[PDB]
Amino acid sequence: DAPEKNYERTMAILQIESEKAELRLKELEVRRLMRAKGDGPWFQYPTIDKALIDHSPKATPDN
Amino acid sequence: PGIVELPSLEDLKVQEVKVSSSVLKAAAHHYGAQCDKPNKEFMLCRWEEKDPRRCLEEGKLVNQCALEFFRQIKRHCAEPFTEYWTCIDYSGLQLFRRCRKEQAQFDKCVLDKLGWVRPDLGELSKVTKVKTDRPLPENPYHSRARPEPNPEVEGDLKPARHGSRLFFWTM
Ligand SMILES: CCCCCCCCCCCCCCCCCC(=O)OC[C@H](COP(=O)([O-])OC[C@H](O)COP(=O)([O-])OC[C@H](COC(=O)CCCCCCCCCCCCCCCCC)OC(=O)CCCCCCCCCCCCCCCCC)OC(=O)CCCCCCCCCCCCCCCCC
Repeated sequence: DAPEKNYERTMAILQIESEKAELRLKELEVRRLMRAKGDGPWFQYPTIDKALIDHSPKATPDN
Repeated sequence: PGIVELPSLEDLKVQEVKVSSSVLKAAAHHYGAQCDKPNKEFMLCRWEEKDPRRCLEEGKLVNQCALEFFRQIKRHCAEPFTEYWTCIDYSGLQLFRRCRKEQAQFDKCVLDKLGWVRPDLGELSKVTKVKTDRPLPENPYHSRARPEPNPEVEGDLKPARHGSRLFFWTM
C-alpha cells in the first residue's frame, strides 16, 4: 500500500473511532440525566392509565 | 393546610318533614309527581357541585315544597291517606302490594280533590332535564394544574452512527 493510502485510511479510522468514543461518553451522560430527571423517552416506568377512570354519575354525589 | 368552612346553625334551620317512613312511602309516587322541579334542581345541584354546602338553599326548597305537599294532603284527604299509610305501616317490609284498596281510596280522593295522576310503572325512574340559572362549575374537584406531558418522538429515524458502538463491533 502507498503511504498516502495508509495515511488517509488511518485518518478515516481515527475519525470513526473518535466519533464513537465521544458518542459513548454522551450516551453515559444522557442515561445519567434521564435516570435522574425522568423527562426523556428512557426510564419511563409506567403509571396508571387515566382512561380506566369511570367518569359517570355515581350512586352518591360526593365524589 | 386550610380551615374547612362550615355554615352556621341558622343557615341549617328549616322546618323539617317530621313524618314517618311509611308516611313518606305512602305518598311517594304523588310526591315524585308533584314535587318534581325543586327536587330535581336540588339533585342536579348536588351531583354537579359535589358539595352539600353549595346545596343548602335548593335543599330548603325541597323542604319548602315537601311540606306544602303534605299540607295540601292534610287540607283535603287526611282520612284516606291516614287509612293508607297505616296499612303501609303495618308491614315489616312495607309492601305496596298488601295495601291496594287503601291506595285506591287515596288515589281516588287525590284525583278528585286535587287532580293528581299517580305516576305509572317506569316514570319516576326517568332521566329528566332541569333548567336552572346557576352556572356550571368549571372545576368541581378543585383540581390544580396537571403536570406537563413528556415530549413525544418526532423526526425521521436515521441509522445508528457507526452501529452498536460496543467496544469493537463496527456494526
Ligand atoms: C452488491 C451486493 C452483493 C455484494 C457481495 C459482496 C460479498 C461477496 C462474498 C460473499 C461472502 C461474504 C463474507 C462475509 C463478509 C466479510 C466478513 C469478514 O471478513 O469480516 C472481517 C472481520 C473484521 O475485519 P474488517 O477488516 O474490520 O472488515 C472487513 C470487511 O469489510 C467485513 O465487513 P465489516 O467491516 O462490515 O465487518 C462487520 C463486523 C466486523 O467485526 C468487528 O467489527 C469485530 C467483531 C468480530 C467478532 C469478534 C469475536 C471474538 C470472539 C469470538 C471468537 C470465536 C473463535 C474464532 C473462530 C473459530 C472458528 C469458528 O462483523 C461482526 O462484528 C460480525 C462478527 C464476525 C463475522 C465475520 C463473518 C463470518 C462468516 C464466516 C464464518 C466462519 C468463521 C469466521 C470467524 C468467526 C469469528 C469472527 O474479521 C474478523 O472479525 C475475523 C474473522 C474472519 C472473518 C470471516 C471471513 C469470512 C469468510 C471465511 C471463509 C473461510 C472459512 C473457513 C472455514 C470455517 C472456519 C473454521
